[PDB]
Amino acid sequence: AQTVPYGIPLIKADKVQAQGFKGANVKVAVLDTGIQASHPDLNVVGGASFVAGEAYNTDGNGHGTHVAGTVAALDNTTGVLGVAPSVSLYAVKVLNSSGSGSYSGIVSGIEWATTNGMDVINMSLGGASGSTAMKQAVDNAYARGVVVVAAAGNSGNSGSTNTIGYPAKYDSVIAVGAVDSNSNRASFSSVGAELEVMAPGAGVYSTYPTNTYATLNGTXMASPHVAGAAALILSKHPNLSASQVRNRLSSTATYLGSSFYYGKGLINVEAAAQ
Ligand code: NA
Ligand code: NA
Repeated sequence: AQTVPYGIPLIKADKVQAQGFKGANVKVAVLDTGIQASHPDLNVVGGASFVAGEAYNTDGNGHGTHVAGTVAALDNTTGVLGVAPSVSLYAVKVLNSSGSGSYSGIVSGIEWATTNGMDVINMSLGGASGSTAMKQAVDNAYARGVVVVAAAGNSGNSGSTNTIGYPAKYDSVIAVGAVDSNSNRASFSSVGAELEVMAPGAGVYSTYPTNTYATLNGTXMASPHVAGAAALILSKHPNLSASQVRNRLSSTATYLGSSFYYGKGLINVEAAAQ
């Protein structure tokens, strides 16, 4: 009765989970539209909301619940299966139900996660511009040992135009692009010198508000695969620093083409967690 989304075997997360590593006791904060904590296939440990009028454990949009399920949907006999099903999941609401948020709200979410000892921060969000405060927040989180992952953007490519959004563009953040079930680059995936790795992003089935499951497209779907991957590497090698985990993901990636379009390639967690 439990469906395994194609992205799990494509990045070889199933090979690592089989070895017995599932992200147990790794703290992952999902900075998004919140998470439907009551969903039967998700276990939210805690969180915070920096959005006015909405608690952190409700998701009036669906995006956050979907992103969270890709990272951590519970390994059981129902729903879907996450990349790191045993992770301690934290919902940090920085985007409202319409899917938008302020720089200050996001920055607060990053500081909260840094302050509260998160091991991995997933940001399936981005803007055309950044800000000094946002740059300072991600650099600090990274310098403090947190693996920071963000969706590269859904602006495709305009010739040689760099379309990578913020915060993925900052060098302390891993910019994740998207591929489909055939390992081909999705048309919407942003391109640029900053693109770092690729992960499943087209046709991703995951948990969705009001106890159900849905399919969405976006680099937003790709990002959690990498945040989940970092969690598996950390559960297997708890001694690694944020830099080492990051370097393992990019160095062992499967080459797919030019770095402007694919970065270093598709992540291979089995190889990265060696
Ligand atoms: Na499940
Ligand atoms: Na980056």
